[PDB]
Amino acid sequence: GNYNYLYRLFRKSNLKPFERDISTEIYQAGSTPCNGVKGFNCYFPLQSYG
Amino acid sequence: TKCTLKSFTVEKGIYQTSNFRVQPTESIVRFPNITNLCPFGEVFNATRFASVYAWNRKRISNCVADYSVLYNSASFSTFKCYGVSPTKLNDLCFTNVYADSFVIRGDEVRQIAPGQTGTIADYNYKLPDDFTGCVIAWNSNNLDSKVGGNYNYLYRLFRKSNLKPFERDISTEIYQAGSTPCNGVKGFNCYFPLQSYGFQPTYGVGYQPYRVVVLSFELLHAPATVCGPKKSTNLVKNKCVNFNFNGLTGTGVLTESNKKFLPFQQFGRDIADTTDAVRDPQTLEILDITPCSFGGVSVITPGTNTSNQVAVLYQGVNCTEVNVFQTRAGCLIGAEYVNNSYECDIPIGAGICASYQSIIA
Amino acid sequence: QCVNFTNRTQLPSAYTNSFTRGVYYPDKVFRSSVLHSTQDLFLPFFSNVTWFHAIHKRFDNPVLPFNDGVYFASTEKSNIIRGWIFGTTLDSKTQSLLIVNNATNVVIKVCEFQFCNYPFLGVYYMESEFRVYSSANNCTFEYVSQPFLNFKNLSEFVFKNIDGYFKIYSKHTPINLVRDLPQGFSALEPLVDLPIGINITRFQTLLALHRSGWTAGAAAYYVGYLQPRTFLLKYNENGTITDAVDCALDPLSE
Ligand SMILES: *[C@@H]1O[C@H](CO)[C@@H](O[C@@H]2O[C@H](CO)[C@@H](O)[C@H](O)[C@H]2NC(C)=O)[C@H](O)[C@H]1NC(C)=O
Ligand SMILES: *[C@@H]1O[C@H](CO)[C@@H](O)[C@H](O)[C@H]1NC(C)=O
Ligand SMILES: *[C@@H]1O[C@H](CO)[C@@H](O)[C@H](O)[C@H]1NC(C)=O
Ligand SMILES: *[C@@H]1O[C@H](CO)[C@@H](O)[C@H](O)[C@H]1NC(C)=O
Ligand SMILES: *[C@@H]1O[C@H](CO)[C@@H](O)[C@H](O)[C@H]1NC(C)=O
Ligand SMILES: *[C@@H]1O[C@H](CO)[C@@H](O)[C@H](O)[C@H]1NC(C)=O
Ligand SMILES: *[C@@H]1O[C@H](CO)[C@@H](O)[C@H](O)[C@H]1NC(C)=O
Ligand SMILES: *[C@@H]1O[C@H](CO)[C@@H](O)[C@H](O)[C@H]1NC(C)=O
Repeated sequence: GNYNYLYRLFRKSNLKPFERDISTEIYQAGSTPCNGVKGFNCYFPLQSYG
Repeated sequence: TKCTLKSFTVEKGIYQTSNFRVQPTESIVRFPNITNLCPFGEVFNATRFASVYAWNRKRISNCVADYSVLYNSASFSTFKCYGVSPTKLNDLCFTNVYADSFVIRGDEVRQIAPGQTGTIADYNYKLPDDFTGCVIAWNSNNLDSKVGGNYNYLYRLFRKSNLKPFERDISTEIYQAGSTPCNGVKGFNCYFPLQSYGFQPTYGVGYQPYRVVVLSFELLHAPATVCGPKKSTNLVKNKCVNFNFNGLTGTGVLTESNKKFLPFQQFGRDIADTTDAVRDPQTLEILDITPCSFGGVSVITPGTNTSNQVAVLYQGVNCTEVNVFQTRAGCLIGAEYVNNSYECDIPIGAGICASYQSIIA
Repeated sequence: QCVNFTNRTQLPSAYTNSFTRGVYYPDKVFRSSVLHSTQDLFLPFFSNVTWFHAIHKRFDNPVLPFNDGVYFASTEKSNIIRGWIFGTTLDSKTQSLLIVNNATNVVIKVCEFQFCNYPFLGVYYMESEFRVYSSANNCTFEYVSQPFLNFKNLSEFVFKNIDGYFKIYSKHTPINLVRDLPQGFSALEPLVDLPIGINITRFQTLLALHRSGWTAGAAAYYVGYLQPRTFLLKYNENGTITDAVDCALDPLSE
């Protein structure tokens, strides 16, 4: 299983053309903020290919 | 004026150079009253659940599907979806919602997935390969755990063949693992398929019950009776703002209207089929739509060989929305209205002319 | 509890002229002192409308096709007509619609039911005869509303089905003629949309049977047929349709 490449599954806002996002920060997918720590309704923005 | 004329010298005259447009201030989005919520209290928060092979199918139809309360509840252990965005659930519309509930153990939650092959999926509830919907589960240790035994919640362990997608089996036939001839009578190699769970107070994480209620959506050609919540913001009047009256978007000025709308009319149109009155959905009031104060902008100038002074005319615009004179042709800025009368030098309109003596009107 | 009727007398249906009746509001748009021309499925002026009677001993309970939209009028008193039926086959094969008005409310159930050959109601001289369907299997949609009800009140009705939107239109029209339509003009204001989106081809009317043998009241109801065409509707100062013109009636109207 190769897991060396990852894709930005979740992002807060859209991307402009020819603009790259490398901000490996947390996604607040719930009403309660993650507070900068991974937890419920909070995962890594990049998911490795299966 | 130089830029519009594409020249660095301007002859004496009046030239239209741009268009004045009163820009909108805010955006107003209003909708009918938010009532008739989906009765999810008796579906997700009921008292008694059902076995996984006998999941209770409840139809959630013709109600505004509010998903914020379901999504933001801290009592639900995990919110997982496969084919839909969890945060886009408010903007979606469906023909109907399939609300199904059952009970499974802690390690059986992974089995609730499209195409997963487990001890429950092949014989109790099997999903298609393009399933839609989010699965809500929670730990029920506070209520389901009983010392005497929670044997009420059963599960179909074995069956002759694998289940087709979305199949419910209520039969109680005897399983036949071997070649021994059984006719519904148990024996050495013939036993009852349905078994009890193992929810006990001593058991910890990984051996705890998880009540699972699953929502499924069908998007057939039937009209979207099920939809999401709408937000109705505050109402502004006598101001040029954007408005959204049940999808009738646009820009205009809303005032109190004396028009007597009939009890079913939501919009009012004039001779040229332009909306000029709307019935407000939240509180039934008639609001006249007056177009925002637009008009051409004309620059009154003498020749650049004479002076660089200019006067600006806002055609058809009252002076309160823009050396300030109110001509019937519009608001005039930069020209002083004298009481004398001369030959017309630069025509403004409606009997008013402009001349350079300072620019006078 | 399906029951046959073996006391039917045979007589052909009557006929009349639709006059200047059957105008309904095309949409929910207010219009004042403007002559709006609209292309919509309307009941043609001076058309041929089929007339059915009930008298005591005649009993007219047909199953007519819906076509593309059916006009329905009933010069009636004492509430002989109390509902309608809609559906293609009206049995356990295809889904039907049920409309029943009684002392509680109007019932609008979109259910696949097995109807009788002759469904009916009962008024024994109060309703205590609930024999419409002998069985009930499934239901998918259901709605609840408020009741809509020398003859005094003529209750016009217009029904349509565009993309499954089962629009229902009506208006309360005072009358004095015992048998025929009045001479005048009255637009039909909408009631409610029914976005059900199922197959509808035929319809049927439910009658309230009287008992003194089964008694029949003095009833007179109409079944008009809507056709696609253009109308010139004149709107008054207050926003109601006070005059209409059928563009395809005769050259002067055109
Ligand atoms: C009332 O009469 C109708 C027709 O006169 C009956 O409908 C037929 O009933 C026979 C007897 O079972 C069936 O073989 C036919 O197939 C029926 N016709 C159709 C078109 O299906 C009806 O059954 C009678 N009602 C009762 C309660 O007997
Ligand atoms: C269960 O969920 C419903 C969904 O809205 C909610 O109204 C109800 O308050 C919940 N039950 C409890 C005990 O909070
Ligand atoms: C709808 O909401 C408005 C806002 O206060 C309220 O005044 C009104 O009574 C509500 N109901 C109806 C039927 O308009
Ligand atoms: C209506 O049509 C029927 C036959 O379909 C005919 O007998 C009747 O005379 C017609 N009536 C009018 C007013 O045209
Ligand atoms: C009216 O019809 C409904 C249909 O279910 C029934 O429940 C109700 O009892 C009826 N009303 C009377 C007065 O019988
Ligand atoms: C309709 O009812 C029959 C039995 O009454 C049942 O077998 C069938 O599954 C039902 N269909 C639906 C769509 O509910
Ligand atoms: C509706 O019913 C008619 C007659 O029963 C049939 O010809 C038609 O194919 C049906 N349409 C659908 C979409 O079922
Ligand atoms: C229009 O309304 C006025 C009252 O504002 C009334 O006097 C008049 O009769 C109405 N006209 C029609 C045609 O309804």
